[PDB]
Amino acid sequence: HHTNLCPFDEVFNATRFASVYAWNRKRISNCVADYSVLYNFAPFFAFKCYGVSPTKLNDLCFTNVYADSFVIRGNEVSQIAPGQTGNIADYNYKLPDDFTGCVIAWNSNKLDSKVGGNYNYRYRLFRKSNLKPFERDISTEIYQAGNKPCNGVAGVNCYFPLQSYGFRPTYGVGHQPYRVVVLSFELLHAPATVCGK
Amino acid sequence: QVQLVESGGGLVQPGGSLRLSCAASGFTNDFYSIAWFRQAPGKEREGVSWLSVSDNTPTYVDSVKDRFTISRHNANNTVYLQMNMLKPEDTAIYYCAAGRFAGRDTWPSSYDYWGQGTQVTVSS
Amino acid sequence: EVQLLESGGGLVQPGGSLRLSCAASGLTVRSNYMNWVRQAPGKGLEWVSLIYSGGSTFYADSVKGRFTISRHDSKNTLYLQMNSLRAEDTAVYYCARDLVVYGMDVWGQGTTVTVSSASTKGPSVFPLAPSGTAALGCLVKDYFPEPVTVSWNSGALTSGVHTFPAVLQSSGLYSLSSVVTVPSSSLGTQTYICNVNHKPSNTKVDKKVEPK
Amino acid sequence: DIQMTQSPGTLSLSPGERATLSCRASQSVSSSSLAWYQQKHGQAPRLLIYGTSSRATGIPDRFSGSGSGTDFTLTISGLEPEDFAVYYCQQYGSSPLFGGGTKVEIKRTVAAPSVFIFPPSDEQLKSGTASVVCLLNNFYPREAKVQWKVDNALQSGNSQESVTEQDSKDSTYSLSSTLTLSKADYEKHKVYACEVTHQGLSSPVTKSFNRGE
Ligand SMILES: *[C@@H]1O[C@H](CO)[C@@H](O)[C@H](O)[C@H]1NC(C)=O
Repeated sequence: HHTNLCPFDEVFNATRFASVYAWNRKRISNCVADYSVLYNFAPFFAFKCYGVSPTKLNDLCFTNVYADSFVIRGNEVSQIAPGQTGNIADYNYKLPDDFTGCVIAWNSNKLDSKVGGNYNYRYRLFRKSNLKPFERDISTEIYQAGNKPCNGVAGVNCYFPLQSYGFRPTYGVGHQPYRVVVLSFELLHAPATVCGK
Repeated sequence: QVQLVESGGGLVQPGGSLRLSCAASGFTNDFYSIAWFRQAPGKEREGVSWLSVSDNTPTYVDSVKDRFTISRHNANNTVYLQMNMLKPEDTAIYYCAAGRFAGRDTWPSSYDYWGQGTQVTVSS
Repeated sequence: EVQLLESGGGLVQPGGSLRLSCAASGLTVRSNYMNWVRQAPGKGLEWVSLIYSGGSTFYADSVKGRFTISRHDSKNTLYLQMNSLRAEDTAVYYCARDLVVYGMDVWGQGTTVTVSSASTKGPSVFPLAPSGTAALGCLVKDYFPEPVTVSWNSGALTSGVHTFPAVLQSSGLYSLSSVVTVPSSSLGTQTYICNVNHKPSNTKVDKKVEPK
Repeated sequence: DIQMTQSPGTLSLSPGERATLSCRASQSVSSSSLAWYQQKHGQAPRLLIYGTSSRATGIPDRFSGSGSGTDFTLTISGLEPEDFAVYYCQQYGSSPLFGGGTKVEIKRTVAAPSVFIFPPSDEQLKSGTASVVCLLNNFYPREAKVQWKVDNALQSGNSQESVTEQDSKDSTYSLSSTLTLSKADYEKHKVYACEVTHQGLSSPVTKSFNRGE
């Protein structure tokens, strides 16, 4: 009946991250979490919480915590926030307007950029409508951009919806990969299983 | 109705001190954050110091760590950046920026509110 | 049949409003990134506005707060509402379908917007009398707005014709010359008439150019 | 804010020659975010190359693109007459951003201008204004100097110039310079002249007339 530390190491220090269009979610429960330790970790150049101060998180208990993680390029980090628009916020990973969690991001050029490009990190370029908050769309159907059906064949007005980042070490920080972790806190009519120290 | 008013720039010799101030008003709670960005004549805008208001946590880039101090006076809603041991490399336009979040971010595009900027010059 | 067709451009005084249209065919504005891109006289291309298929809109700083991009899905038409127009908004405005990684592959022909307090006015046409080969022409002076067309001998004379780009005068009115070089032996045997048409003012002038 | 710079402003080459156009980004960017457009005079732009190196549909093989990070290049292996146009690069950052453009003009042999001067017509003088026109016809290169002289006084600040596009047949330019005076000012002077300086002229050429003759 011993309470263990939450496995944040498995999220923040995973060898590879998911593509943003297929963003990973880790459900965290029945453990003790030290959020102030994460907050004071200097390599987290982006650490932002909404409606709550990051040092208050250690005083709170929740039913579950969700850790979403993925990779985007540097100049898209600002889209991982409530009320944002753009290709990532609209078509890949959407936060709700009333979000009250935290967003963490750090440069991952050394891990995710590859000589010759890392084309395995992808994002959705074409989509007909915006994602709902916390929606994950992994469809690879040919995108119909005209009045004629595509029938699964790319061509005029018929495009593959996913595009590769192709991360390379020689890109500037705006186009280098950044690993992102989004923490959401869930409160239900149930005993809380995740508390701070 | 967020407004950022800055002051305190000027000219200094290498090794001198200078204090910048940013009076932030219009926020509806304390869960916002203040950052100081600077922009050299031919370079990009880069943050040098951050203060999350609610938790009162300061953050500094490594090139200013033992020279700059960011703090807030709650009475006049003003965030101060004390810059000591100024170097010629510190010459730039310094901007106060405000973000609708508790914490920090290095990307200028993550901050929705910007002051007019104040000129800081260190004499060779 | 993939094309874009702009309309709605015209002359507006500073502070006025104007609404541009861009009718699509083949492609559907509902499903595409769509751009407005403008070009001032003698200058480069400037992106102005963008609308996502999902509905998000983005604007250049030079037009923020004044321009509004929108679309009508059933009419398959893109729009650009332009308020509080300024002289520096004078340009040809293009709509384009954006494939981003595959570029802006489809462009319209453009519609011209002119922002000026000057009044529409037809040109005065004065002869440039000739005096191996002789040069003669016509001075098309003090018209507004662009454009004018000039032909010679109802289009039968095209060789050696130079119709110069208009210059904007300090009065706010345009002026240009159209010249032609002919053998000096033909001045006494061949008539030379410049045919000037200024459609904005509905002006048509035929000017015979004779030696003085 | 990324910045795109194209060089040179104008590229002067003969048909059949290899052209190299430069586009530089102030920040190192992915090659998938850089495109090239061609714009002929009086026409809308058209997509030429996307993703730094992929030719758009219907673009001939002589167009190629390359580059990485900050320096991007458009290459035309053997200029055809239709290729002489303006070329824009474009980067996809926070928004589409076009470079300033490079004009590719035809380099031909030096051609001296033929100079003609036209006094104001009697019809115009009736309206109270006098326009004096100086014509420089079919010359190359484009650089030329027109100096208006009124009773040997060098006139500045009351003339405007206009240059045609490069001729489709002989690749020359033509220029018109208009000197504008009131009728009352025009009647105060006798000798009206334009002095033309051009690489094709060993010494300046002056055309003139005496008012009232
Ligand atoms: C993650 O692993 C790296 C080594 O791969 C280590 O330097 C770092 O301290 C680890 N982070 C945490 C939070 O333990």
